[PDB]
Amino acid sequence: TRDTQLITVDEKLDITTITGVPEEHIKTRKARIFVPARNNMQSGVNNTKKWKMEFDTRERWENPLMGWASTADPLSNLVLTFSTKEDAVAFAEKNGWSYDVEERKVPKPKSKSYGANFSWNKRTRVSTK
Amino acid sequence: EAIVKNYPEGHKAAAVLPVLDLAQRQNGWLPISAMNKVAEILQVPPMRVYEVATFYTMYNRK
Amino acid sequence: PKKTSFGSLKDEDRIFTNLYGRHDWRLKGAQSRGDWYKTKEILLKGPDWILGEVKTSGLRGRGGAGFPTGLKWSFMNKPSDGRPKYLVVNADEGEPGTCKDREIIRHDPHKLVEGCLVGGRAMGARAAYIYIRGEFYNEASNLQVAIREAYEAGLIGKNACGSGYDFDVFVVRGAGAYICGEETALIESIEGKQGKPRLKPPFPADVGVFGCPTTVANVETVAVSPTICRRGGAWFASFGRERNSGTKLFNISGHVNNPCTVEEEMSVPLKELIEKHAGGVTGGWDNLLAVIPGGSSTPLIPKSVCETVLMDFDALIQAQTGLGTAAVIVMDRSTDIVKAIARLIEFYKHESCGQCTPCREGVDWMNKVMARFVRGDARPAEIDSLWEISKQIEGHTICALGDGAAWPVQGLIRHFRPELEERMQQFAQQHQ
Ligand SMILES: Cc1cc2nc3c(=O)[nH]c(=O)nc-3n(C[C@H](O)[C@H](O)[C@H](O)COP(=O)(O)O)c2cc1C
Ligand code: SF4
Repeated sequence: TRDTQLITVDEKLDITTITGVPEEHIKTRKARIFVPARNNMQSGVNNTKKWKMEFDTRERWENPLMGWASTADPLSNLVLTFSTKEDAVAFAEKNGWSYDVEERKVPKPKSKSYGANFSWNKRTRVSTK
Repeated sequence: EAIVKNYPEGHKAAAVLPVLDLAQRQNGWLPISAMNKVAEILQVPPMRVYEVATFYTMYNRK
Repeated sequence: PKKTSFGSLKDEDRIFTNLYGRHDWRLKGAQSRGDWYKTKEILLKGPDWILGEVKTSGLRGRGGAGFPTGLKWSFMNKPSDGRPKYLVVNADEGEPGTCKDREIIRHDPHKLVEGCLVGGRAMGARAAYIYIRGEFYNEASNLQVAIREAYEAGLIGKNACGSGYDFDVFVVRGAGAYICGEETALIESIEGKQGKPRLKPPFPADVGVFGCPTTVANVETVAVSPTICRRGGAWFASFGRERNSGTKLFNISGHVNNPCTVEEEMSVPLKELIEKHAGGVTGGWDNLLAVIPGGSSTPLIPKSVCETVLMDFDALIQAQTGLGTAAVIVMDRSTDIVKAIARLIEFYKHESCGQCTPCREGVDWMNKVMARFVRGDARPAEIDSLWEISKQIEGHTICALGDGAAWPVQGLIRHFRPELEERMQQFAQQHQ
């Protein structure tokens, strides 16, 4: 294989000290790892394919001059994308973020029958089309 | 009564068209009250009688 | 042997021998002409024998689509589950130009009633529902009178014709809707809903009226079946070209000297039919512009095609049209052909049930374009635009009404495109 002499390191991978993040935004943050829910206003499912990581929402207040929404949270907009739940968890662990994982919610397969609309003796008979 | 007996039991809604037409022969045209009466006799939702009344061109709604 | 020229049907070989209502239409007159003769023996022969006779005759649907009747009716030849089975007779008769089924109902009602029994037996049906368009009130009353006579003679009802088979014949009247002639829309109307066609599958033979196995058959298809059984499928199959068998009722309307309904052999030349029975084209054959050979839903054909075309399913498919209901609409050279077709599009716009997108929106769109084509207020590029629109409707709709509105437009563009462009040229010059 390699000509480069490797070493053995059994430490858990932790990069908190070399990321430059302030202490406040490592230990007091909660990361949420989830697959986004489908926007119920539309039938397209293409935004439910990937895993996302977001952070706990913090205060927003009104700017005295204009009424704009101010924030002191540097992570308020950070959203990361991941192929699998395991990739998202691995990223959160090595960055030292506490996290919750929410299992993916796949719609269950349905039994669809057009003929059922015209049942002779069942309640599925439609009164209109 | 004889109109309704031409159809299987449990399918009285089949009588909406002929009974609605009968209401128009007695009255000349179909006021909304006549549509409601037909829906009441056959025990179908009134909206399902309005759909028939407005779908078919021989019903006079004025 | 294999006759190659067709027509000249003799009166003895005509099925609808009271077509013109000059003999008694009630039971006594019908029985004198051979109706209800040996019907008991036919029923006792069993469903398989009846269906075999229909298959051998080569009968095809007379309602406009022309599917082989024997194979179609055999979908019902299967063991019964819990549900009842029904025969629905399509007497809606809505296709512009078609009035043949009206004559059968009011002048030969007993042929229809006996056809319901024989056909219903072949399918294992317990009852027949005859759906007649609401405007045919006097025809419906004549049919209702004939049905009562049949019940009082023991021919239908319990132990029909003494065969031990129970059969009922109900008459249900429509309320004004061309779409209710469509077989699944007809079923929905009987069930008390808007006459909106169903998608298929399921097919009616599996799930039909009230959700039960059903066969929808045209009035003419049903009315010939007892005769096909009495005189044999071979006799009926001896008329017309192969796979186009039997006699056919023809309506000839429009610009002919004697518009009329007549029974003639299948595969008869179109020109012979107009000349022999309808008294020729108004102003002579040289005054002919175009013909719609099978009701409003079939593409028109120009005079050149009309010279030699035969009136049967396969012959008219070769002419890029169809037999349809065999309602021949004749237009002479004084006709405004664009306005004539534009009026048919306006008919389909008024008859679309509105259920499905390509017809609800497309047919209305074609109507607006055709209205401007009549005045010439368009440009030639819109002709190919109209062609593509019709192809987006055809084959994309739930029922065949969408197809029936696209075909007349395609026939006009196919055969009279210079007339469209000529009119566009006139309008631009006059306004500029
Ligand atoms: C818009 C529309 C209208 C129709 N109207 C009739 C009709 O009036 N009478 C009829 O027999 N078939 C009509 N049909 C055809 C029926 O759907 C069906 O093909 C026919 O009743 C089958 O009977 P047959 O096989 O004996 O011809 C219509 C179809 C469409 C799409
Ligand atoms: S094609 Fe037209 S008539 Fe047929 S189902 Fe669609 S909208 Fe209704």
